[PDB]
Amino acid sequence: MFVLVEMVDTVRIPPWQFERKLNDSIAEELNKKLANKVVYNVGLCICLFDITKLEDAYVFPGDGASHTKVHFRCVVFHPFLDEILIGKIKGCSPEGVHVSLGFFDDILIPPESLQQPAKFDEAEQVWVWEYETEEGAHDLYMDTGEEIRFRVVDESFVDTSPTEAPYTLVGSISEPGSWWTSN
Amino acid sequence: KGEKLPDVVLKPPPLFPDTDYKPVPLKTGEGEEYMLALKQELRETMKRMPYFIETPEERQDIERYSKRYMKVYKEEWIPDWRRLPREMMP
Amino acid sequence: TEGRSRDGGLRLGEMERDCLIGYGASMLLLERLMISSDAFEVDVCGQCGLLGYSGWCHYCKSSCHVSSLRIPYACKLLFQELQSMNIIPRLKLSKYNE
Amino acid sequence: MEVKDANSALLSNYEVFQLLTDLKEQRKESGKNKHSSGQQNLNTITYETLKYISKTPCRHQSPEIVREFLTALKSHKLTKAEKLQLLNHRPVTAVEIQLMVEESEERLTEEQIEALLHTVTSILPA
Amino acid sequence: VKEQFRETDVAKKISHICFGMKSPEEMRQQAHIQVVSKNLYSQDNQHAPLLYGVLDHRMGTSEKDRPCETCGKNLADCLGHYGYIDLELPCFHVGYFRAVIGILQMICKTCCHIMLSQEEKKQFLDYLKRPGLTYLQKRGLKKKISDKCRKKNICHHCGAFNGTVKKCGLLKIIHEKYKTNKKVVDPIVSNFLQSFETAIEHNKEVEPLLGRAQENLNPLVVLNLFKRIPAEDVPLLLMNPEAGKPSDLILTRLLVPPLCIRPSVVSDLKSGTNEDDLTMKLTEIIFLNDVIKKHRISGAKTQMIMEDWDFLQLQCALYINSELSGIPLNMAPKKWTRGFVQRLKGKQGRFRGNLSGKRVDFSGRTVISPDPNLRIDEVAVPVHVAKILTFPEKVNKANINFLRKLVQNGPEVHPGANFIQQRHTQMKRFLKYGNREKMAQELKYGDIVERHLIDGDVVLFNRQPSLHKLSIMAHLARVKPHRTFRFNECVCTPYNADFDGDEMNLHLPQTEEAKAEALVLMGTKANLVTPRNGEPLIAAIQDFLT
Amino acid sequence: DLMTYKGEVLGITRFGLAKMKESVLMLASFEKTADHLFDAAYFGQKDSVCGVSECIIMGIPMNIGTGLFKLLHKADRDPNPPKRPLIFDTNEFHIP
Amino acid sequence: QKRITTPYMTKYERARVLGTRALQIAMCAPVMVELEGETDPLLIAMKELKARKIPIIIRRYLPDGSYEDWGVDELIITD
Amino acid sequence: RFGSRCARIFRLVLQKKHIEQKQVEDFAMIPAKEAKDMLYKMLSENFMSLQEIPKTPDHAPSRTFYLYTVNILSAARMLLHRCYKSIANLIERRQFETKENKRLLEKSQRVEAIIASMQATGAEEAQLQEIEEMITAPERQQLETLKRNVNKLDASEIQVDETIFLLESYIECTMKRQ
Amino acid sequence: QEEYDEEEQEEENDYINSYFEDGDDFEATY
Amino acid sequence: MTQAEIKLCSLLLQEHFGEIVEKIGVHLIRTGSQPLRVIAHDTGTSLDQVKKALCVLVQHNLVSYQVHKRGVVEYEAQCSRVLRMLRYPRYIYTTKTLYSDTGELIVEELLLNGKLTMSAVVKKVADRLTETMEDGKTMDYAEVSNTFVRLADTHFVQRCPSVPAPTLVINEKDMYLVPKLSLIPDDGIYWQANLDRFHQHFRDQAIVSAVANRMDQTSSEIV
Ligand SMILES: [Zn+2]
Ligand SMILES: [Zn+2]
Ligand SMILES: [Zn+2]
Repeated sequence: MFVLVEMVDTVRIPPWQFERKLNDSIAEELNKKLANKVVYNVGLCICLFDITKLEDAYVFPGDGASHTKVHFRCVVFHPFLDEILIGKIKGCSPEGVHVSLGFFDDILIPPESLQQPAKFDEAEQVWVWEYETEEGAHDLYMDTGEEIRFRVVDESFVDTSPTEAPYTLVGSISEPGSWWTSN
Repeated sequence: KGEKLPDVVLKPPPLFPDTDYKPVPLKTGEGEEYMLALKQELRETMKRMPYFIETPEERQDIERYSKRYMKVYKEEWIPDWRRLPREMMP
Repeated sequence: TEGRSRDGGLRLGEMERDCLIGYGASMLLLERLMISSDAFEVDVCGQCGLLGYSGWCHYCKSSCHVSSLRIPYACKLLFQELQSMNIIPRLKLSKYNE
Repeated sequence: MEVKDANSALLSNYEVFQLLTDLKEQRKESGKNKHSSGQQNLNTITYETLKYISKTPCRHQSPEIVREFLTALKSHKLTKAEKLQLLNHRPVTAVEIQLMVEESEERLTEEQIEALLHTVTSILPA
Repeated sequence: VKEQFRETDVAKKISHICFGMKSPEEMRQQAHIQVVSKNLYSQDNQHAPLLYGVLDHRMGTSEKDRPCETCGKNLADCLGHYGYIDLELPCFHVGYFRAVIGILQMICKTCCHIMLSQEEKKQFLDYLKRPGLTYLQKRGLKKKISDKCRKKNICHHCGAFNGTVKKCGLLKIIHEKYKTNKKVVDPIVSNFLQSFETAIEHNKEVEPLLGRAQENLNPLVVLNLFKRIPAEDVPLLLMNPEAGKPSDLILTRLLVPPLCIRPSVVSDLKSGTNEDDLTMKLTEIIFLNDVIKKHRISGAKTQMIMEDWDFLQLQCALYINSELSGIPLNMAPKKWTRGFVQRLKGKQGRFRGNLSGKRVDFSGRTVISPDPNLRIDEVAVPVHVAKILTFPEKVNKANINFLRKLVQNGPEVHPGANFIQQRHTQMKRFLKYGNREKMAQELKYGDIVERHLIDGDVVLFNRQPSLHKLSIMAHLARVKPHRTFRFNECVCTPYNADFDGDEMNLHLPQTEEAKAEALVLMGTKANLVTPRNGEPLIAAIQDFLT
Repeated sequence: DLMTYKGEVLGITRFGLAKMKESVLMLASFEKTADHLFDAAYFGQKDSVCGVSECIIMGIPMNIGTGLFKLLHKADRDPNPPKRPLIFDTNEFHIP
Repeated sequence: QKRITTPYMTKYERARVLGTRALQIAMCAPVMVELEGETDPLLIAMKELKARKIPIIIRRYLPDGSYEDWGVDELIITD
Repeated sequence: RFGSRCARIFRLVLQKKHIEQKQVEDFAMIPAKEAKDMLYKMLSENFMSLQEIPKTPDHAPSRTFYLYTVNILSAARMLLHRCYKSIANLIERRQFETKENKRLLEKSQRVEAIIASMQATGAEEAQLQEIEEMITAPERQQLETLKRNVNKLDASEIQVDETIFLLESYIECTMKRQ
Repeated sequence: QEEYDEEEQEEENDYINSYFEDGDDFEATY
Repeated sequence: MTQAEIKLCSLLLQEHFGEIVEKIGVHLIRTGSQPLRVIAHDTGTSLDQVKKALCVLVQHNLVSYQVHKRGVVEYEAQCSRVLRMLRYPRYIYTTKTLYSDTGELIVEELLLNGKLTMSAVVKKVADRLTETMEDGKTMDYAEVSNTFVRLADTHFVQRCPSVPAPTLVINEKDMYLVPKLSLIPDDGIYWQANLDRFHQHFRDQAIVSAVANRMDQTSSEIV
């Protein structure tokens, strides 16, 4: 929901669907296709904005359908480097923590979160942050957390093997959520 | 034709076969340590030289205030078309 | 298979194929030489023409450039059999729509 | 699929919010949810996006107010991208603006930041 | 987890096909598994495949009882995977032998440079770069350059005398150098001879045999002789640098084809399994590869190693051609084996045997009988044959009550269906083992049903010895219970029938769109005039004339 | 006129057919064991799949006959539909 | 735009158009003719041609690459 | 590469040109098995040539006379092709390390230039310890390692290039332009 | 142009096969 | 020549010079002589960029050109000369071992700019030594030119073919004199280092070391 990108594909229409308007039919068939997919690099597609130009339809001999090549703009999820977003922490791990968003359900932050972090998994998932510069601060984090503001850095892109994460982001804790900002 | 030589292997050969002898170290001398830094500074000044073009791609996506880090101070050298093929006209 | 005792079919050679070509009918010729004889789906990459698997190449290591085609089993048989003679048939996929 | 432009036409979050409010409003009335998977995927995407944009306090703003805010931001210096990055959240707190701009301690001053803070708190409702 | 966008495109076709040879590194890059073991089947309880072997299931399954390993599927939904074998000693090629014996005369054997002049090379490369170049024009250019390069025996770049290059035996190259004439004494040949006179202090039977001592080019020296050629003289050598290369002409890495390309046979007479000859030759080559390695650490004579090297080079050479003439008597095999070249050549081949033939199903052949009771475009089909043949059709809104009655009738009665296919689920079901009253109820739009041949269908009817284009025609089908073919005598002239011992055959189109193409072009009413002259060929028979 | 358009009087033989057509696959059945097949890989020429025999071997609809022309579907469609605005991104508001 | 091609409908294109229309009708397509009870949609595919009610456009390609659009209703069908 | 044991046999066959396989056993006091093994390993890497002498117009490799000879020209011209590939591999390894931690090095050099300027105006100890605390142990151990790596590589390139000059001077001396 | 024979050079096809019936009375499949 | 040295010069031209220049340089090694139009067509790079690359290559005396049949310009790239860029540090060190930093710095920029005038390099090294010095910022131009004429008379730095039609004819003479310079404009005369002298000196040093370690350290002095 940050950028919109233009794409082009040949979309076949079933021969029995010759009563609706070709525009809405193409729009529905293209919204059904790209719903929960990341293609290679641009990012995670959200929805379809609109088509720009509509070309002619062709009837190949043997199939009986109609193929149309249209240019359509779809909204993708691809934030820039220096961007701050809020997430609800799902779980805690010995190597960073797994926080997820509403639809995008894989964010992991590495040990680079604070200046004196403490991680230890005895029976459950816990996180300690001590702060002794002029006083004594001890922030304790538990199984569930929410409203954590952080920056996405080190954007990676992995290709899926023939049938496990194609899109992965790591973050540094900026504002743990009582509110204390860390610069 | 065929004598008594049956051999069967199950584990494929290792990707990196174990070497027998290790390489021999090199010499050290004031000339060598001088030429090392000489080649290092030569590469450094060759990177920041007007002969090295530093604007092939300029793949910019979002502009910021720190233009000094994106762009580089570059100058042009004397073409000298006199001692140069006259056909080439820039 | 050959023979009527093994529940086999009939052979259609060039003698009758020339008669079908002289008429000008091409859909019937491909229907009874490819559709009812041997129909196979094969995946090919556009960048480097080769035979992949499940829409995945092993030479270029890329899933973007990939397409599928209908090729008779005899053609793919010959293509995979000619690779042992130090010959690599590289196909060039072109856009039929455009 | 072939791509013509990758980084172009950068939009905001309220745009997709107002695009998604009426997208499913007429889809539920017209469409009867024929396909199971192709429609359920879109439904999940729509619902998650709507919940995430409703949790963010940025849905109560008219595009005229957004254009006035862009006219106010195009004035001083900051950045074509930071203008929209600052709009996605609430800059009410002063320490957060120091994190929005990569270097705001040397570029501007505290009073010029506080003036804009007041102007944007008077714009963004709660 | 999230699924990555993967969609196939259908609007694509092959335009051009470029030929080329692969290199060992690309062979290993494309290969999946490396065989190291020679045993085909493992010595376990039941017949099971051996890992890292010739008969491995990682290249593709061949039966209906073991699934695939790379991608879980059956051999029907399986293409095939290749492998790579490393060879201890590089071998020569049987098809690239003339090419290499020509290149050895082209370039030097001690300098790796073409023997030409600076001005003539430019004149030749000028003729090379032309917008129009056919394959027949480059055939003669190679021979035009070879004689020009062989006329001169001394190169202009360096000052070394090469000699000539000739073949001997079956795979043996001798460089004709160190010539001893009786006009001028050469320092090179004298130094060569005196360097051998110090080796006559142990054996007295090498001096008279020294006059026949020359350079014997082996695959080893030719390997680096192909790797020291400049890449700038390659385009003028009539060798596409994009597809081919001077280097990859020597076999160093053997490419194992898929297992699905070499099916195995079993005979139920004495419990005898027989693999493909290709697999036997591959597992024989592996047994010849380790005896050279073991002989190295064990220690044999130079002749004992050269014999094994020649045997390994000759066994892989007979694997493709298997028809090479002029072979040693002791090395001549007694059994006859077919290779890849013999899979190509022959009446029972793959070019004109499978591709050109491509025999089809849904057809029949029966003796014809006269029956002047039909029209000109009608033909009688026996009930027994009509029950075997089936035509698939999709059910429309108007074809609901027309197919429900047919499936209610049954396959025993002539009007009816045999196979039922569903709309979404791609599976066929019988109508003889299951019920018919319930299948008629469970019927939706877009269902494929294969019904028996009824009256009013475009059927093809023709004879085997066709001469002209009127020997095949299309008529309307009609069911008649007499167990014989019947058709009007008027169309006997196009078929050239004698009605005494003729056996005429019949075909049934499967695609509905092609059913319309045989009705408008291959029509009996349309085709009444002959293209050659322009006269009507279907007039009457002698009886009607009388 | 078929053996008179290109050059001189060309005959219908095995050598003249190689001068007329330039497809190695159709000559594969005329010639012998491996000569042309290996010279093709040696030289490395591109074979164009535009012959009727090549279309039957490969499986492509041939050009001659009913495959010359192309069909076209006719229905209700708009060439250029109205676009949707981009309220945020306007050049007059950016001052680049 | 001027058409310099013969207006008579060729049998080669007539057969392909009939086959395409028959295959499209066999896919539960909206019919544009008053058909009574009959089987074999191929038989009624010619009925629409006899009444000139087939929504199909023929695109003829030239050796150079020129495209010519023709209507089935504009073509002259004589039997 | 192989050892002094094989270098002795190499110099032996260099001295006595075209030596026999049976006579190398008593001249060079080496066990026959290891001698044959090392001889075949030397034949496999194309370091010396093998000449054949028959008694009939046909080859007959069974009843023939094999001899081993040494050609220093071909060995020099072939090692001249190996040193270039060695330099190529060294340069590839030197360029491979620069792209692995380029962001970390550019972010550690950027934090040093901002403090080198403020130290001119005034340096306070707390800010000096702040920079020592900023860069972590693995973030500061990367530069120390990559420096040594690139130094070793750049020192090896010169040592493999001087061998080229020692090897390219003998190839051009036999070269005569005619 | 070499003096060759059509019979030995050109291998027999289905064209050559003369389909004629005479009394002449008295592989892995899946 | 062979693929190995071609790949080596590829990286050498990508690390020292630009990638656009490296592409045109590596395309000129596989093809001996080709006109500029067909070169720009095959490489696919725009005319301005290939012209810049060709000027960059010819400035470092790496690629030459010659006039052919009617008036055409056929270029030739000599890869044997471009493979000597890893001995630049050794060259500078062997100029520094007997001479001083003056000759070292005058041969540093001589191989970094190719064809360059002496009156420019002397002023450059003069201002450089003025900038690095602290108390005495005075460098005699005569003392700097002394090292240059010393390299000249013992044949370390020679003169390139001067300027004597679609293209000018390149011609070289055997008069390597030093024109009278003025110290307080001489154009058409550029100097360049001779690699043949460096190779000869390396051969002499190698022979001297070999005979020194051969039997005795004294016979090396005689040889
Ligand atoms: Zn690929
Ligand atoms: Zn598989
Ligand atoms: Zn030579």
